[PDB]
Amino acid sequence: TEFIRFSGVVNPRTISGSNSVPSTQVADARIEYVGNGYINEAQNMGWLQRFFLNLSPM
Amino acid sequence: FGNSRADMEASGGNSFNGKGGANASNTFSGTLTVTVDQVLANGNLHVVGEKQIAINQG
Repeated sequence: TEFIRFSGVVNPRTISGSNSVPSTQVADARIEYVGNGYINEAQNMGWLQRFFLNLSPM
Repeated sequence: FGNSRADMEASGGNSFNGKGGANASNTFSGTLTVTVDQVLANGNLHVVGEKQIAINQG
């Protein structure tokens, strides 16, 4: 399952004739594209590798 | 000048080479909608803005 979430603030005089706004005209743009399932689990780093990436000397 | 009592032969050299330099650069391209948070005494506008994206991992 994939989730696309969006939040922002729009100025009405920027809405086109077809009731549409490009996302570059939204003020406090919060965009999110995430997912779940094992396809998403196969893209998190292992806890040991995550620990090493932060605490390894080099 | 007998017995090579006046013969002579000498050599000498000297060299030096120094150099240096530096440079810097930067670019930036995009679009972002900001908001007015204060109107100054001469009509200028103080603007602030933030955009947050989250593509699938971070």
